[PDB]
Amino acid sequence: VTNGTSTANKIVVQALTRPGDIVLIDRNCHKSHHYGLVLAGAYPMYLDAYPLPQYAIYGAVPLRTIKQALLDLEAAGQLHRVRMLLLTNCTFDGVVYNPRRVMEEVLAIKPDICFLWDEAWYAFATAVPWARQRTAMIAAERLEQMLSTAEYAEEYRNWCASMDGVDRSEWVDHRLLPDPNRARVRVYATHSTHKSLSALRQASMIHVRDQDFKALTRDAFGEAFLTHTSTSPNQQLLASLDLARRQVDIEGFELVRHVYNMALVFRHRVRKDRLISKWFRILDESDLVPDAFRSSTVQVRQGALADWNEAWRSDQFVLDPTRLTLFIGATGMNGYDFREKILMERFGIQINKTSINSVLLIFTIGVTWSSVHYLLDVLRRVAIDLDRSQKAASGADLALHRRHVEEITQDLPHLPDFSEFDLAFRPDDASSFGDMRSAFYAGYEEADREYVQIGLAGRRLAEGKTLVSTTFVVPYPPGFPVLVPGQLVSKEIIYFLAQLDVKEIHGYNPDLGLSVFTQAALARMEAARNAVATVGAA
Amino acid sequence: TRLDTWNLLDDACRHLAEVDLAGLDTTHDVARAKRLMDRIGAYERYWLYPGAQNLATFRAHLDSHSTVRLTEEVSLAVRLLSEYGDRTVLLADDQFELLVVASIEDAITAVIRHHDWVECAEWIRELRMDKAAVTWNANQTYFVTNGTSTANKIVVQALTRPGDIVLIDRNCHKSHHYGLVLAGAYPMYLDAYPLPQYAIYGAVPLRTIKQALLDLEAAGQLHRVRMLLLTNCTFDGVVYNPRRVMEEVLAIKPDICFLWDEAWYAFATAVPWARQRTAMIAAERLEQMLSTAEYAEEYRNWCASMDGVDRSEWVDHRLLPDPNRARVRVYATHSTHKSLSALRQASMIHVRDQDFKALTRDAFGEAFLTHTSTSPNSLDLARRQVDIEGFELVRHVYNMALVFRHRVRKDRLISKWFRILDESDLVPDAFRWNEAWRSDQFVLDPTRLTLFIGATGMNGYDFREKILMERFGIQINKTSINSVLLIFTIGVTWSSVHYLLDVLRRVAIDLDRSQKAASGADLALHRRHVEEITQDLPHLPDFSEFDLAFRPDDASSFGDMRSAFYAGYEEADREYVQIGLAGRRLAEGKTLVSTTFVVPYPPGFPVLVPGQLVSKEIIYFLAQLDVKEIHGYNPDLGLSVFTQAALARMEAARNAV
Amino acid sequence: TYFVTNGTSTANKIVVQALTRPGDIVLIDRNCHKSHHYGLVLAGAYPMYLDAYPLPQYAIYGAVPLRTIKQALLDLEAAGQLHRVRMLLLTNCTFDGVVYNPRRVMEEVLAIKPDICFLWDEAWYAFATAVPWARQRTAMIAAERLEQMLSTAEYAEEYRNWCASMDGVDRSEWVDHRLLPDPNRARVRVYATHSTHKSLSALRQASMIHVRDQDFKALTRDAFGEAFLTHTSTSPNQQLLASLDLARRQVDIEGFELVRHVYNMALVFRHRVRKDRLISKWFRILDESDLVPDAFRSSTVSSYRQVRQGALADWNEAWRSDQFVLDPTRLTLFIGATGMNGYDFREKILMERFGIQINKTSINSVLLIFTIGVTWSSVHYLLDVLRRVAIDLDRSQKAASGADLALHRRHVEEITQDLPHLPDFSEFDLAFRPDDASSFGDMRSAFYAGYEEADREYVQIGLAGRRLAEGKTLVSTTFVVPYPPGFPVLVPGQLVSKEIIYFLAQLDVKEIHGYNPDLGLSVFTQAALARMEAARNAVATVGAA
Repeated sequence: VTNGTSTANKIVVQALTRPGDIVLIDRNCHKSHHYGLVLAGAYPMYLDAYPLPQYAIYGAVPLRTIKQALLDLEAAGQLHRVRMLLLTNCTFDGVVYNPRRVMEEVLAIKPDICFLWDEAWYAFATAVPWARQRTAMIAAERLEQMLSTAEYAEEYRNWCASMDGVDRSEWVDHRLLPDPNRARVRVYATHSTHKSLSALRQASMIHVRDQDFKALTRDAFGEAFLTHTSTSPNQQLLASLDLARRQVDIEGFELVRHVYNMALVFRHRVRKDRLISKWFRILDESDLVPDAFRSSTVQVRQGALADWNEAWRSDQFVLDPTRLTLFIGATGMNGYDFREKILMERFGIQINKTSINSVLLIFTIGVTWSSVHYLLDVLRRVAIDLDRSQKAASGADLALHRRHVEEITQDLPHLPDFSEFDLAFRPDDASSFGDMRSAFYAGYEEADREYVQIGLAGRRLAEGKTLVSTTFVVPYPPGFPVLVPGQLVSKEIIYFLAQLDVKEIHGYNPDLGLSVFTQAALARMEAARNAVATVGAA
Repeated sequence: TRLDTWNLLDDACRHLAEVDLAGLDTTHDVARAKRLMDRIGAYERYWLYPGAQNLATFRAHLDSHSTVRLTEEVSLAVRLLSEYGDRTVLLADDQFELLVVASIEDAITAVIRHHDWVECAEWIRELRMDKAAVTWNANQTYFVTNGTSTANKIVVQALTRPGDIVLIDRNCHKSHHYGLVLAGAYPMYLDAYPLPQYAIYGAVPLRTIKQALLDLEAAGQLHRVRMLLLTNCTFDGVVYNPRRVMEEVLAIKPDICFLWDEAWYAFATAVPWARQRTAMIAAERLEQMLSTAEYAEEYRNWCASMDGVDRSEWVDHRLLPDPNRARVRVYATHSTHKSLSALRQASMIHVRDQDFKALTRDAFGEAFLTHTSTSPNSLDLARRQVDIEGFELVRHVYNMALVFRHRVRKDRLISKWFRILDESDLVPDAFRWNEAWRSDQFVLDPTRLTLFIGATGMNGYDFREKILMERFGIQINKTSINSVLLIFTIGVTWSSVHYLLDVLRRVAIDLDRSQKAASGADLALHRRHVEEITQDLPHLPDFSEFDLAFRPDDASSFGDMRSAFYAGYEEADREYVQIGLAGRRLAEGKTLVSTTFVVPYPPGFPVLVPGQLVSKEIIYFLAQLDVKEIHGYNPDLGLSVFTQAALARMEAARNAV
Repeated sequence: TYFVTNGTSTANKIVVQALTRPGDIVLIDRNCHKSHHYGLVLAGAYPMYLDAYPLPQYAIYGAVPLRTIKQALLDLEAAGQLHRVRMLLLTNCTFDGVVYNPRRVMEEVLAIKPDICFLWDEAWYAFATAVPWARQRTAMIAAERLEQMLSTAEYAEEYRNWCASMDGVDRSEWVDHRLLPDPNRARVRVYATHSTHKSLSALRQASMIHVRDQDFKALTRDAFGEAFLTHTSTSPNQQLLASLDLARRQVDIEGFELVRHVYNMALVFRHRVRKDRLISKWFRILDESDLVPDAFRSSTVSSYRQVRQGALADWNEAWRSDQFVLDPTRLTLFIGATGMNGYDFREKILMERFGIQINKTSINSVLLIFTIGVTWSSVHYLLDVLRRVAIDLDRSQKAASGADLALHRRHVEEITQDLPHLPDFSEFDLAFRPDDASSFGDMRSAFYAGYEEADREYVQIGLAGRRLAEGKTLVSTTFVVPYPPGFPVLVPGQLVSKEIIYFLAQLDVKEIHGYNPDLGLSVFTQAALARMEAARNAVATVGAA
């Protein structure tokens, strides 16, 4: 695909989904994903990541949640609709999903679902040993091999005997194995081939591993590929290019490996340097993955080959070695300020994300031993000056410093979990998926929209006149849509929104208000939906 | 997993307390919690902290709603199980704690001490740039981008010129033999002392070097000799003492150049005694030594006795270099640590040469052009080395190699059938701590460990393939008739060491069980298997003289290896003879001469070289060698040997002048 | 195709060792990069040096005319030595930017020597994938077209009629005829070694040895693999490198966009440097009318009256049929009108490293190499530099009225109107020619014999002329590689003919490779040459006694 990664997602989504399907999409995923779901009419069921309040960031979505949501739709009898599980193989923070488990257990419930993995962030997995396993195409290969073996058929027989007499509603409490006969591995993935940012930022690939592609989806996939990218004489790229055993890049193997050994050297120095480690720390699976999701329990940098391998094989969540979250909370300085002033000169490492008390270091092919040594120099200078100003501290300066540390460490604000869709837009009132497309288009009716000040919105909730957002809201710090068309603005989301002083939030403006539905418009839309749900059923 | 069901029960009890404080119907969360305890209790009896008694007490608490009690107790229990487990080393019963269990051996999953007990052993317990160039040296450096073969070729071309004789270790690296082919120098092959017990070569004893120099002296070809080429820290791991060899050799030829291939001695830096052994430190000490007037007096005192004996008898004396004529022109090469990467780009050429500038600088810069791109040379090669030094991987793997051999010795199970050959075995007595590494010719590098396996009765290829099917990282790269060579490298990790120790323990267990099962003749057969490889082996084949077609003079042993190599390209002049026919053809009295190098998978050492006569011992060795991955020999087409017509032609042609 | 991790000269050494053994003659374009000559020292083959057609008005060397190659083969054929000839090493897309027509070169060479191997250094011809008609002049496409042609029956009939046309012509006169390779004997054994795009960048990493060899699987597979491991490593993953990547390596699709962008930037630069009248007043970009003598092309601009602008592709037949054409991404810029020397201009006026390059500075010209980093910004920057130079030259012309017109005329005439001779290859000394009639040299023996510190002596360049007139002939012991030519003007054992000493005497640069004005030109002592000639005579006797 000669266009940016979001075009590959558009292609596969349009090739697999039809309007009125349910797509289980993680809410943390970038706004471009949700906009694509608005297109094609798909109804998203939002899956909510486990929170990390102490960093005010989100992790992955536990497989527990994915199973529970699928089972919940199964109890509603709606499950037949479910056509996709859109996840991101590597989270922006770095949390790497273990795909083989996320697909075994999901295919236990829905034997014919399609998986889409956005792997744009998991770029260097081919350098890191034991990382390629957690990709979508290697997970799909291993799962397809497993499903073919007779030994697996015996394992599944014994597993069914183990679950025999367990109520299907209780499947969330037990691991699941995908029935070999019904389970159909239909995995997809998308990434960027080292695309140049700002200019010619078009590099992308669609990796397809789909047993039914040739029968059910070849035509739709080709048509979507032409629709998204304009038809041209050079149509070879869409149909029959099949470059699975092509585009060998031995030099690119040496470049990804140079960048991985660069990340290793940085991560080692930042820990062993006695100045830096006094104030700085790099977060680890012990810090960024709650231990409920890591069966393995009690040096990784030195050696660690064949001991820490198990964590990659069996854990739910691990850190990508190149997505280094630098904790700065002990510096008593907020991430936005630290990035803005200390790191203003910038360098090959992107440092493109800033949480309240941490900054995310993203190594890229533009790295060298001099970018590593520059960043380490910067860190060491900050450490030296913090030591100086700590030694100069009076008791009042000690109170100042310690509270500057406390305010970014102890009482951090609650992370707004997804509120359920408004009734006017849930097609089935028993289930939490929503007609987010119709809420998107219904939001442009300038007579149905209304503006309410954030301060007013809490009062309105107390009054009982429910608030429903007409539009996406995508604040910069989390970098994903906290609100979507037709989502109820629950009290916690109002309280979260109220703290942000950035006027420039996407989809919202504090000088103007929340773009919410008028009450009469909501009543009318609810009545219309109930009329449709009547005429459509009797 | 146990910890996963315990975390699910912790969740269930937390939500039980949530609902109870909310006042909704807890019967759903009560039912979930009861099912969770029922599932957990099927196996929780096999652990210590949250034993079946604590399950029973949580159940008792559960029957009464008691939500507050269990949303604290269960979460505290799971926090302890996560953070500590049974510490809150675990024993079993048919700092310490004792899992008293009637159902012994079910609780192998608990982790352990403790009717054959064979099954228990299997499950558990019985099993298992100015900043970067300041340190290593300051005198000289010359980074080579194509690896250590290329550094060898660069230095060879810089020094040796066509018509020069070089003394070269018979089993040095193939790149050396090819460098001599390329330069057109005549090798005189110094032959290393054998270990017939093990079918490995050790090293060239200094007496052989002095003998070759004095043979050249009698011949009158000594002036021709140009350089001495020896592989310090040979693949077997025997280590040359450079100071003694350089000191004695400079007595006979005060202007010979030394090239030390140290590419296998990567861990000299790791340990200080090894650092003394390095060629550069010996060159420094020798150069300082020669300046001192105290040494001038020592030399005068030595010469005042040595003028009573002839030069031909110097082989038995301890010689000393004449400080008025000795010129220390020593060189060295050191491969850097590269893991895969398809480059092997890094290399080094150290140079401590008093006359380099005057004579070899021009030809050294040209050798660089011929084999390398001079203009880029090399900061990249050096900057990462200081970071690897910052890691201290060499010190780490040296430490874990010592711990490995300690465990292999101390442990009674492994020691029964395995051992690590030491200086007592690999260094014959005739050549035999901080001072000892200074005081004798040969020592062993601790990181290149020969595992003796003779008690197993399996040859090294069979052992490697049968046992070490998967080697996480031990870099085993050689197999002998009764031993295998473990090359510790920066890559190897602690879990690779523990994997290898586990495999050794398991093989010891299998051999122990087989010994118990075996009786009479079958047991005798195992004894025979150990006896046949260990007790008797054919002696390593001696290097045979270069053919008279190639020896520039018939008195001396050096030969025109270049002409033999390139003359072997004429297909009409050299047939291929199968080695089973070779012995019969030799019995017919036809000569046999090899046209090609014969280099097996074990790096470097060529069995045959161009123009060397085939001899019965070499035929036997070639037949016996297990591995068939050999360069320059074809297992089915046979051995490429010169025609008698070609040999007669070249003999007659060289006879003229 | 095989991926060599260690640059282009490594690939050349690999193929030379795979194909040549000591004492084989190789025909080699003399002006090729010095690293090619050291490879022939190492391989022990004898070079027969082919000398390019001179362009003295630019002090540039062109390609080797194909008639030179036919004559050089038929010289050895008359000597009876031709059996030795093993290779024809030529550099496609020579640094100056002249581009060979490999198809015709192979056809006519295989007419004379039906089993020769060809090596093409294509490291300069990187952007031929962009240019719409340049691909056909790559060695690996010319070899495909030639192998197809050699297969057809129609070609067998054409050759029958061609040999009937030549019937009764002496083999010595085939230099004057257009030949065709006998489809029964000629065998396409072409090799090409091109640098990677990463290597094109100043850091040099990686290369590819393209192979189109009929007799690889039989005659050369083993030697090729052996030499591959000899020149890289004998370690795991070298074998993986030894694996082919011909139907693989489609990742260049992203690469193709970049090479086409670079080509479009080159076209834009050429059109804006020709149209813009400030720049065009002084600056010019040499074309096939300037850098290729008319004798080597049939396309003549003036002869066809219905002329076209030529920015557009109205000259597609030149690529197909001419001997020599210019790579459009290697643009020579003529600064003769300005009056500044090329080195002075490059070093002072621009110092442009943002995109493009000036690897070579000619006496009156500077070569512009469009690399993969060029962007619209880079070409507009370079054009702005040219424009400012033109404006200040116009200013100096206005001021030039007051007695400085003669200084401007003097500078211009001195650099462009007046030119020095370009020294063509002399001949090897008798001491180092194995056959006294032929011209190929035992250059390896001269290279090693040159290290005998008792056989070398130094002579000052001021004395060399009188030494030569005295009959005390001069023979160089080493390479000499002056910076401006960029190739060895002397090699071990080459006679320093009067024109070559006259060339060296002009150079101000003291740091020339292989030579030092403060010591002298290293030459063989007379007694050493006499001894070497006597040794050669002894060899020529015992080889026939």
